[PDB]
Amino acid sequence: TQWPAPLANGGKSWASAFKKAKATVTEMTVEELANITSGVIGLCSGVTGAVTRLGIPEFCLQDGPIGPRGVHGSSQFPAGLTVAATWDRTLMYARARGMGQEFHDQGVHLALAPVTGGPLGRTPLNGRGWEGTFADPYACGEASYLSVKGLTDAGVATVSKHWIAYEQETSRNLYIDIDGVSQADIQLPISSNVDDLTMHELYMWSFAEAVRAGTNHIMCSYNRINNTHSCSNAKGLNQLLKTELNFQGGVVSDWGGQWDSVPAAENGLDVAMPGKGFLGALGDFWGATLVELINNGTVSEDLVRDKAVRILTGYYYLGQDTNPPPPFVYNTIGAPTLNATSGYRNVRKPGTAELIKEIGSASVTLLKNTGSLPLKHPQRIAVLGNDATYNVLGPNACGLANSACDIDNLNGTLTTGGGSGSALSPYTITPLEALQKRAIEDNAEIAAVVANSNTTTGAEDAIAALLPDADVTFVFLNRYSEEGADAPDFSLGGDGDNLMDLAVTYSSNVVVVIHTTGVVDIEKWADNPNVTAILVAYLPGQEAGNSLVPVLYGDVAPSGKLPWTWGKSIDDYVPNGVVYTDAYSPQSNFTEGVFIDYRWFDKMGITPRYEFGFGLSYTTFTYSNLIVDHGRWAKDYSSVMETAEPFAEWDGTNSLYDVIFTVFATITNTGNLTGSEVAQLYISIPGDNQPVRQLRGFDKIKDLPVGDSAVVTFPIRRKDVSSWSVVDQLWYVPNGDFLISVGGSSRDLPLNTTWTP
Amino acid sequence: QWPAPLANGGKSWASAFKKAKATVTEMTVEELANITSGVIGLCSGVTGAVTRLGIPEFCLQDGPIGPRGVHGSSQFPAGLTVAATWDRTLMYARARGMGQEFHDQGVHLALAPVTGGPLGRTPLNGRGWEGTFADPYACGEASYLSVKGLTDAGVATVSKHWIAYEQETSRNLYIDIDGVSQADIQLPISSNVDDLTMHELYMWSFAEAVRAGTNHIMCSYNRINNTHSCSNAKGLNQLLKTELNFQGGVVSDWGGQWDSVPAAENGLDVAMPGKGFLGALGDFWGATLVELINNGTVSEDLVRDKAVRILTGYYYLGQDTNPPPPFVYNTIGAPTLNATSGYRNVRKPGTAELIKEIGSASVTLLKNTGSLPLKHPQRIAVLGNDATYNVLGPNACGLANSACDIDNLNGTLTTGGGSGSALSPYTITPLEALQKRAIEDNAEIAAVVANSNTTTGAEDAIAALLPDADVTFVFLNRYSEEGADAPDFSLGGDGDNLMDLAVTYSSNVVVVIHTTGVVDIEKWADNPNVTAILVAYLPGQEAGNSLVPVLYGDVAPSGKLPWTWGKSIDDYVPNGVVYTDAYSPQSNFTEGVFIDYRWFDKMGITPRYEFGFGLSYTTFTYSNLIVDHGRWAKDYSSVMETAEPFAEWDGTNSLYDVIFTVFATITNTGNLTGSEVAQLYISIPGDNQPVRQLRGFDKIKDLPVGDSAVVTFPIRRKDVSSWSVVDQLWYVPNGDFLISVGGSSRDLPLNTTWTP
Ligand SMILES: CC(=O)O[C@@]12CO[C@@H]1C[C@H](O)[C@@]1(C)C(=O)[C@H](O)C3=C(C)[C@@H](OC(=O)[C@H](O)[C@@H](NC(=O)c4ccccc4)c4ccccc4)C[C@@](O)([C@@H](OC(=O)c4ccccc4)[C@H]21)C3(C)C
Ligand SMILES: CC(=O)O[C@@]12CO[C@@H]1C[C@H](O)[C@@]1(C)C(=O)[C@H](O)C3=C(C)[C@@H](OC(=O)[C@H](O)[C@@H](NC(=O)c4ccccc4)c4ccccc4)C[C@@](O)([C@@H](OC(=O)c4ccccc4)[C@H]21)C3(C)C
Ligand SMILES: *[C@@H]1O[C@H](CO)[C@@H](O[C@@H]2O[C@H](CO)[C@@H](O)[C@H](O)[C@H]2NC(C)=O)[C@H](O)[C@H]1NC(C)=O
Ligand SMILES: *[C@@H]1O[C@H](CO)[C@@H](O[C@@H]2O[C@H](CO)[C@@H](O)[C@H](O)[C@H]2NC(C)=O)[C@H](O)[C@H]1NC(C)=O
Ligand SMILES: *[C@@H]1O[C@H](CO)[C@@H](O[C@@H]2O[C@H](CO)[C@@H](O)[C@H](O)[C@H]2NC(C)=O)[C@H](O)[C@H]1NC(C)=O
Ligand SMILES: *[C@@H]1O[C@H](CO)[C@@H](O[C@@H]2O[C@H](CO)[C@@H](O)[C@H](O)[C@H]2NC(C)=O)[C@H](O)[C@H]1NC(C)=O
Ligand SMILES: *[C@@H]1O[C@H](CO)[C@@H](O[C@@H]2O[C@H](CO)[C@@H](O)[C@H](O)[C@H]2NC(C)=O)[C@H](O)[C@H]1NC(C)=O
Ligand SMILES: CC(=O)N[C@H]1[C@H](O[C@@H]2[C@H](O)[C@@H](O)O[C@H](CO)[C@H]2O)O[C@H](CO)[C@@H](O)[C@@H]1O
Ligand SMILES: CC(=O)N[C@@H]1[C@@H](O)[C@H](O)[C@@H](CO)O[C@H]1O
Ligand SMILES: *[C@@H]1O[C@H](CO)[C@@H](O)[C@H](O)[C@H]1NC(C)=O
Ligand SMILES: *[C@@H]1O[C@H](CO)[C@@H](O)[C@H](O)[C@H]1NC(C)=O
Ligand SMILES: *[C@@H]1O[C@H](CO)[C@@H](O)[C@H](O)[C@H]1NC(C)=O
Ligand SMILES: O=C[C@H](O)[C@@H](O)[C@H](O)CO
Ligand SMILES: O=C[C@H](O)[C@@H](O)[C@H](O)CO
Repeated sequence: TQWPAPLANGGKSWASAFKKAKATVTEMTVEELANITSGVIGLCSGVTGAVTRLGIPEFCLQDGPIGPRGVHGSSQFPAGLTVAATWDRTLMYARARGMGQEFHDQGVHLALAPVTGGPLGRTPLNGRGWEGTFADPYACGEASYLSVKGLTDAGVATVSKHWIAYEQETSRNLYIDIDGVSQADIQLPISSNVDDLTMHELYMWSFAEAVRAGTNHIMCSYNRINNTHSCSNAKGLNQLLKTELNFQGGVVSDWGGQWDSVPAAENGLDVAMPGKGFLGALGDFWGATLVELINNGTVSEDLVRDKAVRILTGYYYLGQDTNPPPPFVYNTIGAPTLNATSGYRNVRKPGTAELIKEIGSASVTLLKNTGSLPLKHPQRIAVLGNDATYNVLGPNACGLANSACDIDNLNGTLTTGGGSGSALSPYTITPLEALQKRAIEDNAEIAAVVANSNTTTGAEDAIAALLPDADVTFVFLNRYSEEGADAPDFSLGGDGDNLMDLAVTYSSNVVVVIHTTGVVDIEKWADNPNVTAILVAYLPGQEAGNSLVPVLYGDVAPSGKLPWTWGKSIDDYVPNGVVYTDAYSPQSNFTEGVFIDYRWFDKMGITPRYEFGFGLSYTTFTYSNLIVDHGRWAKDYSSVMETAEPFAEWDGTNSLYDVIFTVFATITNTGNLTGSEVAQLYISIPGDNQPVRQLRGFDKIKDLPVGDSAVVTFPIRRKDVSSWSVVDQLWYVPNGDFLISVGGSSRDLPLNTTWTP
Repeated sequence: QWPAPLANGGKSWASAFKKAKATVTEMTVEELANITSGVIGLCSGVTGAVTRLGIPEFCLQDGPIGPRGVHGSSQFPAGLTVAATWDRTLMYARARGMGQEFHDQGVHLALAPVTGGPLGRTPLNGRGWEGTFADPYACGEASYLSVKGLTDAGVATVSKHWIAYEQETSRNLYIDIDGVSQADIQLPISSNVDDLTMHELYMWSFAEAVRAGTNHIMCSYNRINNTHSCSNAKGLNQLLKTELNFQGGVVSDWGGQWDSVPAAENGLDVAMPGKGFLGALGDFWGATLVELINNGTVSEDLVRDKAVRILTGYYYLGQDTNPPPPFVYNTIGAPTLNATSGYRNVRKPGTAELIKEIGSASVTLLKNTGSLPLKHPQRIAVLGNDATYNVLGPNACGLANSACDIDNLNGTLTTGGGSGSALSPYTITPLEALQKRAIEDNAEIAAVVANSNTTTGAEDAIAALLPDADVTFVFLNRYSEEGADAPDFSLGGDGDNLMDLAVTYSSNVVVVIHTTGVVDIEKWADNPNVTAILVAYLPGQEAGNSLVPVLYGDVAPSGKLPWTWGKSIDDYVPNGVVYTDAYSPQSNFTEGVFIDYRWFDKMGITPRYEFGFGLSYTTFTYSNLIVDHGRWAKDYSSVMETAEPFAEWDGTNSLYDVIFTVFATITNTGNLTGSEVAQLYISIPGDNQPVRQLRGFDKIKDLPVGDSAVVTFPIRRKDVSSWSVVDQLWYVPNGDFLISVGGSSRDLPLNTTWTP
């Protein structure tokens, strides 16, 4: 190609491990090479073939980004989306470390996690956006770094996903050939057509952080880029990833991401998954085929040895040889695809439940409050919505990927979304249970209508008879979405529209709580004065109720803020966010460039209902004394691995990630109660066609009492004030005035100053 | 798009600006239009008086070798000739001498020097000889010192010609005479120049002229991106008056103004020659400007700023407290001006000696197989009309040295043709000086100075004379002039046939060339009968006496070439001279910064003689290259400052600060004493950069055999900078800079690396 494959060298932290992988790979025969480099049958989502002669075992690759999927004896962690709404780096890390402990203890070698910027968030309808974090390169980047580090700090290799520009589910069109029908014969995958500036500034940003953390592996995506399959795109894999980001680890296909044998082998793919698993229905392009291609001379053997060095580097780095993971005991594929019995192991540790609850309490985001919260001691409480209670069939009734219950089933509290990113629950702590516990301590009465208000005989009349005398009425709403489809619009799931219409008819103190994978349409009720409060709780995992109720009653003040923009209409967002076509070669031209989510809204002067980084507290905060400390710089010492990203200011002993200055401000608690506050920093980088403002810092001040002040600090790296030059092929700091802005949301920025290089 | 910045006097003109501003505040509108446009008089241009306020007419006078068209002066060597000395002391002394003569003849404003237009995009440019080096850095230095020399005498300078004025062909000055108008035939050549080329190449020497304190700048005849230079708002209001912070006046060239209002809004200050020369060269201001101001289409405050700029120089040079004496010569000529001339002799003791010293220091030895220096030859032959006088007299060719007949034997080429020539009180011919020396040695000497192709018996004379000569000198010339480019490199007159004859009948031919530029000597340069070749450029009045001491070894040659001598015209920058009859003729400067040696170095072309080449009667060894990063210093001594933006500007900083110095050692490693010009080149890193760029020179005088001397090259911030088109400032790029020191642009035995 224009774009050859560089040999791994282990880079910074993996040098000893690389040396060991190389010795090992040097001893391997050609058939052994093809064994490790492709999937085999087993209990985990994927499993690499052993090298039995050299004592290298099968590796278990296991979903997913909330913790091991399809296993018992584990915990159901909150989604990436939930942890992002915390804006709390300490929780991002702790979440990942805790997940990591469960992956390791269940016997997993390679976790298929985290989601580090694919999907990032170009459409708010993406059915899997929830697995990610923030709709913003900088914040996604930070969360990715910590998610990768928490996982690797436990025993577990990571597979950061999905590289790259994987921004819609519709027409993702994975390769499958089952019962005589092949995707190849119907429609090729969505092609993301992305300019060079958009790729560096937007989509590669989080991956760069994931490498720096360093992820052991990267999963390539289902989409094509510029009409070439991501999994065999030489520019993407060989040049952008293995050269500019200097990635020393392995590229793993997504399951059905590999569409051909030879292009994938020359153009950057290291591991073909799932290979013989899943009946070979997702393609099985390597294995014996790859042996035959090497021996008949059409694929370089040395190219394939490199693939193996990259897979083994992880094994040796994480010490899986000298401290092997225990046996993986659960059948996670499911019968009749795999007929194999499951054992049982319990890996739930003390502390985990309390961590999941803490993330919940730290993320719930308060969007409207007219004075009804915090609750005092209300004596008569009504509760509406099947979201307040259990799945009528059991918390795990929807099966191994939380997606198999009937279209009209009452799924109960939405604690995670559908797909390969879900996990099972040992229990669900329901909002109704936790409210009732509180009602009981206050000698109060509480009643819930949890039926489908449209279809259950008597439900509407039960609601009308219950609500008028309630002191407060909680309505729980939800909006399930899942991998493999995008949401068609912002409509609430189930009967939620109906429930809202009945609620505001019969009560003047409606508190609304939404469990959701993404933005929903609340335009019909949001300005109704009967709705005194609105909170979004995202996807809380198993501790749904006990994390929400302390916030409602004021034991702690809400402190979560939105990790994406909540527009009034789907029409306000980036146009053509989801392309639907029956064309053989479907096309998505990313013509918006870097302008996604809030940058789109700010550029077009569109006012969202709730902006990026919005969230209320039970107190108020005053910002003061913006300082730009030009003397507070520091060499980037601490990364696990280094990129080779070029940049104008390079010399011998220099980095794109050096801190070039630090900025400070002060916040004062100006209300009547203690609260935490998420401070945000935005920079306006000069140049043509630049976003109005780009997030470049956040800092969460915890439990700031009434009248007290605290200083927030924002280290600014060289990259943070840089632009990608498409003409030179490098990062540079533009000349001009940069506006530095600090405050409580993307549109609530009382403090501003100018910085010039 | 580009508003006109008001003058403020800047650095050294503050007190003069204040006086200027005051006088102009009192002027009526008619007085404003009087001072800002040309009137009739004895000098090349004359501003109108403002007689109520006691401001006299100012005399603007040609040209860059001294006051043109006067008697009683000396003929100085041309720009080209002083450039070949590579000697800053002589660059300054020459200017200071010209200045003294300018002042003493009555000139307020000298139409001098030439400071980077023409710079040298074509080696055929008919007026390239008026300038100095085909190189921005060296032209820069020469420009600075020439301005300084002229201003230190009583004279205001008009540095010229701004800008990108790189061919005479289709220069197409404005003229309307006997009913035919240039405007109806052809617009001027349009120099289309990209932004980096303009900053890195063409503006360089003008920036130096600004810093030196030039009082004014003359806009050129060409257009730039299809807009006339004298009404180019990007050129005059932005590039010159903003980025270069120029506080003085912009004077039109004579016929350079094509309109009334665009010129007044876009940065012109002085319309010349106005009523002069029969108003034939347009007369767009004057009473027309008065009318434009009165009816409100031209702002009066705008015009007051023109007038301020003109008067600042008057007051700065103290021309009110010490006025020049009256100008007494008719330099325009009858019938255009019928006015009698008086007489003044301004030639001072020491000027003839200075003119001789520049010739001796500039003559450049290109080849020597062992015939030079002469010892005491007994039988000397001399060929060529270049060896003696113009058969009609040194000044027969008139006020611009350009009116003799195409076939006239003009004798020794001491200056070129045009507005930058000057009259001579005498010519010391090469033949007279050779004879004087022959007579000391008791020798015989005979000269064949007729036209060897056209005069009965010349060929047979040459054939009978040369076989018995111990040495044959052949004197060659190539005349060129303003208003035309040379069609090719061929020698003037009978020169080719002279050379064919000389090498047929003699095996010791020493060739001396007097020339405005590169010539074609391919047919003879490698003939072993030609034992030496020297180029003496345009030596002014002391042609013979400057040359003969060098030939006989009283002093070794020390001159080196100020431009590249390629083997063929095809080896230079393509499209150097565009020839078309198109109404809007175009010259696309696609070569960018790559002119003269930069072109040759980038295309892998070997010249016959490289830029900065010249032999000595001895040899030099270079050693011990030192880059002293500790030897830095603040820019303190400029007369005026620019406002050129640069990335490293803080409060109290300059683009002209010395950031480091380089040193090297030279050893005279031959058998005779000699002077050496050491040169420094720097390879600035980046995209499409020249291989090498001159960034210094230092001439060591008369180094004795076996002796060593240290050569010193201060390096300014601008000297290692690149212009960023994206950011619109100068920056020092990152990467490795190669620093090379040596005797020519292709003989660089020392090199080292500097990274910042
Ligand atoms: C297509 C697909 O994604 O399959 C995989 C198996 O590896 C893929 C990765 C994926 O993350 C995984 C494990 C999941 O976890 C998904 O959540 C997941 C899916 C999205 C789902 O896939 C779909 O709904 C497909 O659109 C659907 N596709 C089609 O029917 C189809 C067939 C031919 C041409 C074009 C399309 C399908 C349904 C059932 C079996 C295979 C394919 C299958 C699948 O059973 C799950 O699929 C299987 O368990 C399975 C696949 C093939 C053979 C036997 C079992 C699914 C679940 C768990 C429901
Ligand atoms: C055209 C031109 O450059 O004229 C000037 C006068 O100011 C100009 C500046 C220039 O430096 C100056 C003084 C010179 O010194 C030049 O060396 C110089 C010239 C270049 C020369 O001009 C030319 O040869 C022109 O190409 C020539 N041009 C044309 O004939 C012509 C006519 C109509 C349309 C287009 C072109 C010309 C000859 C004679 C008189 C006017 C113009 C005129 C001129 O006589 C000299 O011109 C005059 O003395 C003069 C001009 C106009 C009317 C009367 C006298 C010349 C000399 C001294 C010979
Ligand atoms: C290629 O991979 C397969 C599957 O991992 C290896 O076969 C397994 O070998 C292990 C020992 O490491 C046995 O306990 C399993 O029974 C085998 N599984 C099956 C399905 O046969 C196989 O040995 C590997 N081949 C090579 C050449 O190393
Ligand atoms: C309950 O969960 C089930 C899945 O476990 C949801 O049913 C899927 O809904 C999507 C819409 O997002 C459809 O595209 C699928 O066809 C449904 N799956 C099946 C197997 O039918 C269901 O919508 C959820 N219930 C509610 C009220 O939202
Ligand atoms: C405009 O300028 C002209 C020409 O310089 C001035 O006329 C001359 O005035 C001087 C004194 O400054 C006299 O000695 C000359 O006799 C005049 N010459 C001619 C040709 O008339 C004129 O005075 C100026 N106009 C103004 C308003 O100052
Ligand atoms: C002549 O035209 C060129 C070509 O447009 C001009 O160069 C541009 O200058 C501006 C600054 O004024 C830059 O932002 C552009 O990038 C330049 N383009 C190139 C290709 O160099 C130049 O300024 C014009 N010169 C004049 C005197 O008008
Ligand atoms: C002697 O000088 C005269 C000028 O005074 C030269 O004649 C001019 O030559 C150019 C070509 O270089 C012609 O375009 C002009 O038309 C000529 N001028 C006149 C007035 O006829 C002449 O060429 C010189 N003699 C030699 C031998 O070079
Ligand atoms: C620093 C430099 O040399 N830049 C280029 C310049 O072209 C400019 C520049 O890229 C920028 O401001 O955008 C304008 C408008 O598109 C563009 O013209 O000039 C030369 C042309 O001689 C480019 O090739 C340079 O690379
Ligand atoms: C200042 C100037 O002369 N010209 C432009 C200007 O439009 C732009 O704002 C600036 C950025 O600093 O750079 C140049 O591209
Ligand atoms: C608010 O609720 C009351 C019943 O409590 C009802 O009478 C009224 O119509 C409701 N208002 C709106 C705007 O829905
Ligand atoms: C100069 O005198 C001549 C007569 O020899 C005449 O033709 C011409 O017009 C006069 N010139 C001027 C400018 O008056
Ligand atoms: C050199 O000169 C001699 C006369 O001395 C002549 O015979 C010979 O042909 C000439 N050689 C060349 C190469 O012109
Ligand atoms: O894209 C889906 C998931 O991210 C991936 O982990 C595999 O498909 C295995 O289920
Ligand atoms: O361009 C020619 C000369 O440089 C200039 O000084 C004037 O034209 C006056 O003769």
